[PDB]
Amino acid sequence: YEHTAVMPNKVGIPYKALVERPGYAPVHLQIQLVNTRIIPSTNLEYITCKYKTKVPSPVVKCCGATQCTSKPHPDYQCQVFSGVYPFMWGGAYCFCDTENTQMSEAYVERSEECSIDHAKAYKVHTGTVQAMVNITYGSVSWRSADVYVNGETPAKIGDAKLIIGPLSSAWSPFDNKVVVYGHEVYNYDFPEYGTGKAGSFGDLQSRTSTSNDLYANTNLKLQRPQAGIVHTPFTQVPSGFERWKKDKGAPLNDVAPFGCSIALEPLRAENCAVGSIPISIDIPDAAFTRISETPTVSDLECKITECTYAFDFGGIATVAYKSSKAGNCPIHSPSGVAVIKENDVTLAESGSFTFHFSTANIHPAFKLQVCTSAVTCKGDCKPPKDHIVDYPAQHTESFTSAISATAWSWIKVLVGGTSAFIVLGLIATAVVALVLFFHRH
Amino acid sequence: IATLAPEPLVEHKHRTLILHLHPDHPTLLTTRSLGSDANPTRQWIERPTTVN
Ligand SMILES: *[C@@H]1O[C@H](CO)[C@@H](O)[C@H](O)[C@H]1NC(C)=O
Ligand SMILES: *[C@@H]1O[C@H](CO)[C@@H](O)[C@H](O)[C@H]1NC(C)=O
Repeated sequence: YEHTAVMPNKVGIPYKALVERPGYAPVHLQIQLVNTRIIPSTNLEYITCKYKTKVPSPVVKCCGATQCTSKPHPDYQCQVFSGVYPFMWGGAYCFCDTENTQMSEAYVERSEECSIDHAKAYKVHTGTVQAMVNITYGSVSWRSADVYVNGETPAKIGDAKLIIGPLSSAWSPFDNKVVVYGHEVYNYDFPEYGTGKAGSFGDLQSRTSTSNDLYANTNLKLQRPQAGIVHTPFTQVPSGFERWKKDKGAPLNDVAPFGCSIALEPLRAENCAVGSIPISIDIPDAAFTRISETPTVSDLECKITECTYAFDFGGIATVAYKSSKAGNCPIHSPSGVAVIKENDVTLAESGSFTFHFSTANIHPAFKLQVCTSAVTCKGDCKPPKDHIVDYPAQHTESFTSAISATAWSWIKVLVGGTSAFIVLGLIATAVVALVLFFHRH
Repeated sequence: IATLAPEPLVEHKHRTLILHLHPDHPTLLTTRSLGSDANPTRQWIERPTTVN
């Protein structure tokens, strides 16, 4: 048999159903989703790091003047300073007064820290989504399997076919431009190759970690070596990595909505609790059992013994059952009004057992099916007196949950009063319209 | 090796959480809702402060 459903893309909440293929006992299905791995296809655009400016040795040609070519180097400068009198230890280093050459070659290249740290910039695409799922059916124990989230992939979890249809919403935390740094990512636009703004982010732009081309753009300028001391004084803007670290934004993982955590080595956002998932699970037929074998259960009476609409299962109730023979039953409420803690109850004759449940409505009306039977029970729940707790919401709230059955009475009597007053008017207009107009005649 | 700021003194009121913080060193506190709107909040705390 095939069972299809839909499920909250929630991370700790189990999803409980009963498959019902007729003529067999209902069989209890549990799906638990333990991570949500949304894997975006990415391409590394360029990497970046602190620059380092290598100033090769200057050329000091004494009398006369050399000229220097534009050798291909990132952000290369070479300027000849005429009128130099470089004055070293043990003599000045040149025999001319003026008309001497100080060539002042400067050149900028990737620092060695780039090997260990680098804010590599990607370009995010739609990619694929997958998840690790945990199933429990019948008396078979827990069976876990990773699964591609797309309808077109069998993903055989054990002995059953699980097809997980494409995620209801296509939201992704990542925009098209992302930059990964260390253990985190940033939803930052990056001035891409060769558009480097000369001082904020893209001072260096290296196509890969070990690339021979480097689009330095750092606004290197060279100055006159003062007072005849040999050196190549170079003035230029500080590193873009400096200012990007200082004025770094909040990391995406600290801003990503829907409780989305981020991991790195696939650049994946986990535990991303958006929308819902369709499910289509084709269970083995062998796990079923003929209804004629199944016990009859009858004269069911369930009473809520104490409930309080807490997140955790803060309602206890009791069901008095009478039985045909020893055996197992699944108990789940077919409707979202309650979630039942207990998967299965394996049951003797003529007895009264207790089940825990969680709910937020202030008069729950669960219709709970024990062993292909039915029983409906309701009662008051009270506010569970803690304010903030750390257990996520086991139940799903619906709008018609908070109305306290006097407020329900109050709005009912109010709406009835308006409607009946207008109806009284309508009847009065009709009866005067006829008794007084047409009967006098 | 990094430092651990003293664990915040935490106490609850109705739908609000109130952290008394006593940073010995300047400390970064980030908060983010897990709903549709992240509503991030990121501030550095130098002196002992309370925050709601
Ligand atoms: C499946 O759920 C059970 C519930 O106790 C848990 O012990 C088990 O670790 C889960 N599977 C995986 C792969 O974590
Ligand atoms: C909320 O913050 C304000 C401003 O700092 C403060 O006056 C107030 O005491 C805080 N809340 C509580 C419950 O104290």
